[PDB]
Amino acid sequence: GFGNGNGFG
Amino acid sequence: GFGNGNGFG
Amino acid sequence: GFGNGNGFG
Amino acid sequence: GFGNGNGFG
Amino acid sequence: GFGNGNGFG
Amino acid sequence: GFGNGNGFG
Amino acid sequence: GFGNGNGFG
Amino acid sequence: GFGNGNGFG
Amino acid sequence: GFGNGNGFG
Amino acid sequence: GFGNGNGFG
Amino acid sequence: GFGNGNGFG
Amino acid sequence: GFGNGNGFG
Amino acid sequence: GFGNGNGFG
Amino acid sequence: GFGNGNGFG
Amino acid sequence: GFGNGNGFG
Amino acid sequence: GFGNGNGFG
Amino acid sequence: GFGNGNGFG
Amino acid sequence: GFGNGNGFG
Amino acid sequence: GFGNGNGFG
Amino acid sequence: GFGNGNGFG
Amino acid sequence: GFGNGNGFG
Amino acid sequence: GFGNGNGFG
Repeated sequence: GFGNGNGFG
Repeated sequence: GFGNGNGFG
Repeated sequence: GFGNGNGFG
Repeated sequence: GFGNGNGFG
Repeated sequence: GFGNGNGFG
Repeated sequence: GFGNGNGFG
Repeated sequence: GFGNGNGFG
Repeated sequence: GFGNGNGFG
Repeated sequence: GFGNGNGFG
Repeated sequence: GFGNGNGFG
Repeated sequence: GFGNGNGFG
Repeated sequence: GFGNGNGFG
Repeated sequence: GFGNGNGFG
Repeated sequence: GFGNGNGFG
Repeated sequence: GFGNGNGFG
Repeated sequence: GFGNGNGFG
Repeated sequence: GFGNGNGFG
Repeated sequence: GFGNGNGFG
Repeated sequence: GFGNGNGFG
Repeated sequence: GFGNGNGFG
Repeated sequence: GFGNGNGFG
Repeated sequence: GFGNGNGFG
């Protein structure tokens, strides 16, 4: 899955 | 100063 | 910080 | 049934 | 996206 | 003043 | 990465 | 008479 | 079915 | 932006 | 859908 | 200042 | 949509 | 534009 | 049957 | 300092 | 797993 | 002075 | 951050 | 007599 | 675990 | 933290 903070670009 | 949502672990 | 499958048990 | 830690990937 | 003060034109 | 968009970073 | 008809055993 | 988990798109 | 990229335009 | 079809991961 | 830098002259 | 349509970012 | 003749079993 | 007949999948 | 007191982080 | 699992002797 | 003091960048 | 990375020792 | 007195201009 | 960058150390 | 009088400053 | 009194000026 994905971690705490997510920004894609 | 940083980008979109960041992973401060 | 940890991956998908994690079973301390 | 299963084991202790089953991360469905 | 865009960060601190901005200048293309 | 500076030129356009001179962000002190 | 799922597709249809995945009923976990 | 179906198996564990299957679904027809 | 389709997966997540579903913009035909 | 980029595409109308936008599905990540 | 028109991309970013279009500008019909 | 330059083309009829200008699209920034 | 589907092919006219279809036996699911 | 779009052609005469089209059958997304 | 284990350490006096443990931690996993 | 100490963090987390410090079951003391 | 961090020291008593951290100001995160 | 000091950046906020200050808990001591 | 920076030193307490700041002047870039 | 100086600019405004005056921290006094 | 440190001394009698400290100058935290 | 700067010894005796300084007539800053």
